[PDB]
Amino acid sequence: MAVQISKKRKFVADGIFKAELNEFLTRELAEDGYSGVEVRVTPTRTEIIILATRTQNVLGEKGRRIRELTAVVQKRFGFPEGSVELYAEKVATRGLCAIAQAESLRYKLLGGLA
Amino acid sequence: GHQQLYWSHPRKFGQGSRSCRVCSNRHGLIRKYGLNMCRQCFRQYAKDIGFIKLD
Amino acid sequence: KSYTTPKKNKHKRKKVKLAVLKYYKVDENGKISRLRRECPSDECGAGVFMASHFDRHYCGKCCLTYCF
Amino acid sequence: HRIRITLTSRNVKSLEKVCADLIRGAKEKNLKVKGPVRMPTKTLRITTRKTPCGEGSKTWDRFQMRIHKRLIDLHSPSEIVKQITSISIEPGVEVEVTIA
Amino acid sequence: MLMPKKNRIAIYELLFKEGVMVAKKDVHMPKHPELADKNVPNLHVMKAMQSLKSRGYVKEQFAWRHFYWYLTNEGIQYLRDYLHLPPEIVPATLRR
RNA sequence: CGGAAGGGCACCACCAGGAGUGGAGCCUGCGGCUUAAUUUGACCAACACGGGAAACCUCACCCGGCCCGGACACGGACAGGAUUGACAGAUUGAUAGCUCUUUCUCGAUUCCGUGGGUGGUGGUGCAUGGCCGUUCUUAGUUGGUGGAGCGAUUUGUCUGGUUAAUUCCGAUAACGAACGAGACUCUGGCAUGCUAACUAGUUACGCGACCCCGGUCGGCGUAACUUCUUAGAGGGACAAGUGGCGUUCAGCCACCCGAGAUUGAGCAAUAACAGGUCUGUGAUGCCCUUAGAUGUCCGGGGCUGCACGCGCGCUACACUGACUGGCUCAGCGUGUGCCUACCCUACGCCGGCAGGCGCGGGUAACCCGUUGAACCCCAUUCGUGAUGGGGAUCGGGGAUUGCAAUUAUUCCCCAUGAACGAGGAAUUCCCAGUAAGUGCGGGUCAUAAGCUUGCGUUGAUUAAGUCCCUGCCCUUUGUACACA
Ligand SMILES: [Mg+2]
Ligand SMILES: [Mg+2]
Ligand SMILES: [Mg+2]
Ligand SMILES: [Mg+2]
Ligand SMILES: [Mg+2]
Ligand SMILES: [Mg+2]
Ligand SMILES: [Mg+2]
Ligand SMILES: [Mg+2]
Ligand SMILES: [Mg+2]
Ligand SMILES: [Mg+2]
Ligand SMILES: [Mg+2]
Ligand SMILES: [Mg+2]
Ligand SMILES: [Mg+2]
Ligand SMILES: [Mg+2]
Ligand SMILES: [Zn+2]
Ligand SMILES: [Zn+2]
Repeated sequence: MAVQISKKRKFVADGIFKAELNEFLTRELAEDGYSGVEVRVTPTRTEIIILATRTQNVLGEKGRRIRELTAVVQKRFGFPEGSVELYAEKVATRGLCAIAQAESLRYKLLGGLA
Repeated sequence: GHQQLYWSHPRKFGQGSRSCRVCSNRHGLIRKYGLNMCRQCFRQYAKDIGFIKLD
Repeated sequence: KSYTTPKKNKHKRKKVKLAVLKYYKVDENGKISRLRRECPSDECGAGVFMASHFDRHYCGKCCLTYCF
Repeated sequence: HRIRITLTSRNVKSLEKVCADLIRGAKEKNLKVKGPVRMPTKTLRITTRKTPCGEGSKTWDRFQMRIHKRLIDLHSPSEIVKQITSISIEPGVEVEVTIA
Repeated sequence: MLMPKKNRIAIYELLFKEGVMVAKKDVHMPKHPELADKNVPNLHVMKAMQSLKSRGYVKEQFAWRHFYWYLTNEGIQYLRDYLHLPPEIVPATLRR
């Protein structure tokens, strides 16, 4: 690499990247029961896995919202066009995932029930 | 020329140069290892980054 | 909070009625004569005229001053 | 010819699995390979106050991140190197390839 | 905001060719990084897309220093009418 | 809960000690004074704390000046202009057309009033969340079944022994359990057994240099290996064995063999506080300002101001010392940044000096660097003198960084040469590679540690106990308290 950044700060930068992506999707997909993100980093290919519950809801109609999310990620982080691909997965037995149930409990709390 | 001196003061160093990438705060920051984040944010995102209190 | 010096009122830039008509001169025939000068600069080459002050001409687009 | 592949990882178990898989692949192809060396671990240590404000007893945290780097030397054509490296890779390990 | 007509057209055309556009929450930016062919300062970008959100055309999200704007169909038709475009053309977020 | 009683624990308590503090100067923080502000929170569990070592920014306070960065909706104002900018000349602090005369411009974005917003390190931590601190890192807590009681509840959760531990044994209307502790993870120890290594080495081999066959080389290359180095799977210690105390149970002492016969840290909980953070935030309710701004930007001041008191620290009060030369040994780490404009340094010249000038190495077990650190060790000078201890105050000069040092950023030289003769009342921390002495990394950084977080070197006396003091926990008792 021309920049040839050192590994000590390369790992830290990657971790900050994961935290920033995690919080961004937490704000975006709160209604969708978002639970976490797995990033599969490879040379020339970057597959990012979004673990949620309502995968159809988070995919949207004809994948419009996942498309614009891919464009958002590419523009914000400066990745080459087409290098990143977002995939949506459904977590089996989502009751055991605290984050998803916490989001559901938060939405139930704001709903108005006791 | 308002734009000639609206932000003409040099921001090449000092606390007002570097700011938290999450809070836009200029206090309790860490520039070591290129964190560029406040201590509160670092504690909040330590697990996400990879820092774990092994010892 | 109370003040002692009166506030500095904003500059009210006055309007001019048909200011375009003051650049040329009216003739009955199909000919054109230009009264004031025109800026020979690059960006404003042959369309933007210059100011006509009491002692010098000026163009604000490129900050060109022609003193006498 | 004298290819050298560098693997940096945060998890010891994953990195050892990856290096073991690569050397086993070299053994299957019957290629002369140097033993897996271990660079000294890099421990990025950060100490911060627990309290967001300044009150309370002075209590400090110890957040450390461990990075392990292992490199392997092999004697094979670059096409063989690309074939071996393109498969059986854990996502958490960063891979570097050097010809010299 | 005294946004020049050229900058407004540039913002609209980029928003119409790419359905989303990001911008850091930083007024003290010389020019926008995503589009640098023309000046179009980041302040103008922020205020223009703030206006689009205000009149119910675009949707805003925030991640620690940046805004993300998502253009709905009602904003698509408004942008098409403003730029004098046919209904056939669609932004990159619609077609495959 | 007690201003009652009995047990238990704790070097944030004591015994014996060690090093200190409080005694002097200085750095820093708090109160007070003063001031346009010398803003603010905190006042065991505030006081070198807000990672708060502030010339600019940070800054929230004050002295003055710009911008709207007042979206959107509604009614006017007109392509026979809505209205932005503008060097001259005055004014200012700045070439802010911010303002006053004078006109050229920009091209429906605007502007004028009204709803509606919007911003705020503004108030409210006595509304909050989260985090953190404290009780308390002591050891406490809760079901199931089963006995007692009409019931709320109680026994289990205990008379004693033992343990760092409600940790266990053991009597027992209790038996089985769960959280905690423990366990666990990381860390240091040692393995000539395993895996490996030209980004680490070792042993030999061959040259090169030097001294009287041999000796040295971090001088150069190569035949084996991982003992030394780095890092992976395992092993290894368990009160295992012996002699004693102890119902012969738990457990404790001494010892042989043994790398160890108590390495340190992390997480640490049914609960409570009206402890702190609204100044960490695009986490936030309400209130307030919102254009003559509590929003933002610019110039300057202040956060350091000094009759005084207090706290955390540095330097020392000297002969086990100071000064001058010689010799000699480490590990923790970091090092060219998204915006970001700022890296760590070998080498050769100039110069006493900080420092300046040139080509090189390093995104790193690769270069600084075998990190030639100090203490300490060796040899002279000083001779009990506030003395060559001491470096406060202060003058002159020389450099670095920064847009900018004045209230002297920091560094260097000459010189001036204060108190302090081991410190009262009172009081702090500690028990093994411990304290203490000493130096070195990271945080803050354009410039920078007299703080803190870690590391390395030398490295001890006391002591294997207690409730005397101080706290704090359990039990008994009392209650007219139960927002206790
Ligand atoms: Mg700050
Ligand atoms: Mg104790
Ligand atoms: Mg003070
Ligand atoms: Mg005071
Ligand atoms: Mg500032
Ligand atoms: Mg402030
Ligand atoms: Mg503004
Ligand atoms: Mg109203
Ligand atoms: Mg918000
Ligand atoms: Mg402002
Ligand atoms: Mg003296
Ligand atoms: Mg002086
Ligand atoms: Mg005391
Ligand atoms: Mg009574
Ligand atoms: Zn932050
Ligand atoms: Zn002109």
